[PDB]
Amino acid sequence: HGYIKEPVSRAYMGALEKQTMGWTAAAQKYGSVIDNPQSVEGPKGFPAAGPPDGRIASANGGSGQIDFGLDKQTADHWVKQNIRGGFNTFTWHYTAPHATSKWHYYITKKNWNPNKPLSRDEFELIGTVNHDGSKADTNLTHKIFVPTDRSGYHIILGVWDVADTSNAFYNVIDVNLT
Ligand SMILES: [Cu+]
Repeated sequence: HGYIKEPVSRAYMGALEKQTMGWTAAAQKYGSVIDNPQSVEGPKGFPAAGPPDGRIASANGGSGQIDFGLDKQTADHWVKQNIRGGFNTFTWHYTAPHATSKWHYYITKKNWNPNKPLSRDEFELIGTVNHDGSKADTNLTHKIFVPTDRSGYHIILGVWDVADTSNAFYNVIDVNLT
């Protein structure tokens, strides 16, 4: 269990807005993840397996831990944060830093549609971080190259695969590129 804390994942942004907008208004926007941003947990094996299209952002309800609120997708729904193309760091906060096989990061394609449910074929792999099966917190922060050939609203997906179970954690990040 854990989430991407910098940049702010959509799930963590939910937890943050619980504090500013209050429980009901935040949950109306994000669903029940606001209480448990660390629990966006689904099957591993992405992209050939894993959570189905339209259920990527919620990891198909976090294996029962959250609802499907994160799966909403419009151009205007989510809070974007600015990020510059090029090398960036992605830091996870772990409530339970399980043994880890890898992390893998994807970005939306130049021509993606921000008003449709997220699908695999809208993402491209941008970096993979191999791990030796030790705990996740032996490598908290990853340096990933974000493509420099696209701008505006994009989604970075980070995926954390657990070494010793069939699970992974899926955190989408809403960004305004350059
Ligand atoms: Cu966990």
